[PDB]
Amino acid sequence: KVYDPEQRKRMITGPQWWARCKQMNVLDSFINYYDSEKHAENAVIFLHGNATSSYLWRHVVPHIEPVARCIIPDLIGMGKSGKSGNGSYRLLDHYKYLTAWFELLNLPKKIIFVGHDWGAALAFHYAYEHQDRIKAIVHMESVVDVIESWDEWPDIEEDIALIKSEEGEKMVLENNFFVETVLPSKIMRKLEPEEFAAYLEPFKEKGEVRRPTLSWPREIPLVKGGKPDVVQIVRNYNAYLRASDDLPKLFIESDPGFFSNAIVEGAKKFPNTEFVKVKGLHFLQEDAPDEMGKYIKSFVERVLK
Repeated sequence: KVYDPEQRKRMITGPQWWARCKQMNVLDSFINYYDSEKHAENAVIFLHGNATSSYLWRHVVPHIEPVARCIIPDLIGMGKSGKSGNGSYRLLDHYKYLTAWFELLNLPKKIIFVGHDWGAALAFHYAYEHQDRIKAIVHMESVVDVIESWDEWPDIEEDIALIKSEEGEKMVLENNFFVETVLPSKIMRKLEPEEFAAYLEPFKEKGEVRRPTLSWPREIPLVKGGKPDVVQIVRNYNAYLRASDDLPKLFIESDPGFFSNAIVEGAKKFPNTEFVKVKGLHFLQEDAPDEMGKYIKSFVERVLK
């Protein structure tokens, strides 16, 4: 892992990105977000997932802004957003706040979603419960289905067992496992110090402020061992999507990826999926942002014509 030579030239630091955001109160808290505003007959909502924030998409978004309004939130208790009122950050806690925030955005009827990780989960579940509000869905390293077996997955079974135990609190709240260990480990390049600090910033202090990054993984839809409600949520939106022939989709494969191999075949069962591949591990936006924006822009444009 080395620095890209020309990366400092173009680096957007967290504060430079925070300066380009705005806030909006949502129920009893608030949501920090980026919004390109223009071309609002359409909207593309970019959803980060665990460990990260809207900052993740900062070099991806410029490619698509020309063709459509882009909107990128910091998920509740992440990035520079407000905390959850009850201090709980499960998927449906996240859905609650996000759905409430959409109401305030002046979105079109048909929305374009772009999701990564649990951002994809959130996307897929909004789709399921608003099947008349979706124009297209792009996903990557996503929670496509429940899990029956670890076979095609990277060796994280024991990491997951541990996270589900009382050990997870030590990993994440004391030791910040997802920012300090998983994050840099799952980018091919090395992040600029300023870039890594903008990911740390939210979760710089020890303890409970780090909760969101521990809660997400505990949602994991394992048939044997998972929370049965999230297992139902996923299973439900998985069947919907399997049947969703007239819903144009895009899958961005990550190569070698982190669990792109695990989920690709699940992705294949969603009809109307265009398949592209880029270089990366789990957090591909930091290894192929432009290849990524290009593929996305192309897709969005084909889906508006």
